[PDB]
Amino acid sequence: REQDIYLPIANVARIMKNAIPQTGKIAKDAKECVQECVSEFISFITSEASERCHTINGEDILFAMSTLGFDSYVEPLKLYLQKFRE
Amino acid sequence: ELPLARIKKIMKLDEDVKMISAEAPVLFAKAAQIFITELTLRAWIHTEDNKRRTLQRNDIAMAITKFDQFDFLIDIVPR
Amino acid sequence: VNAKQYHRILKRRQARAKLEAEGKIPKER
Repeated sequence: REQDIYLPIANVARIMKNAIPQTGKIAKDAKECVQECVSEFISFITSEASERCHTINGEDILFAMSTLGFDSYVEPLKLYLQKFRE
Repeated sequence: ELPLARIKKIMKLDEDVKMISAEAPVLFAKAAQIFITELTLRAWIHTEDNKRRTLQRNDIAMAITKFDQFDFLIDIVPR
Repeated sequence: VNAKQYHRILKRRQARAKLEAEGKIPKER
């Protein structure tokens, strides 16, 4: 139903708008494209984390992120999860 | 912001992933935000290069080909 | 192509083919 395989367009869009100048605009098609990229990003990492042992946990995801070339994300993410649970 | 329930659904599209820890979607919500941010900023480079203020799908296709970290998206948004 | 991602890219091609071969995602959209 699209609501079953993608993040909500407006939420994706809000993140993109924050990334570009205030004067910038984003085409509907580009919002939809990022929508697709983000789903692939989740699935890509998840698939790797799935083959980390043998429950997929936060540590599995963090390692997969390191394995697959997203090492820059690890520390920010650990700091985030820390604030999150505190 | 981003909805955890929906992140979980995406993770659960894969047949092999059956059990997910509660933290895992939280991590993805933030990671997806960081990823959207860097993809968008890299796409914007090409937006400006074509003298536009509107970011388009081809800008994302271009930025994907310029960064080895985005190699996994080549099938998703072909230049 | 990125030596870190190569194997996992191949796997995800096959996973996407399967979901397609079902009806859980479309060919294009």
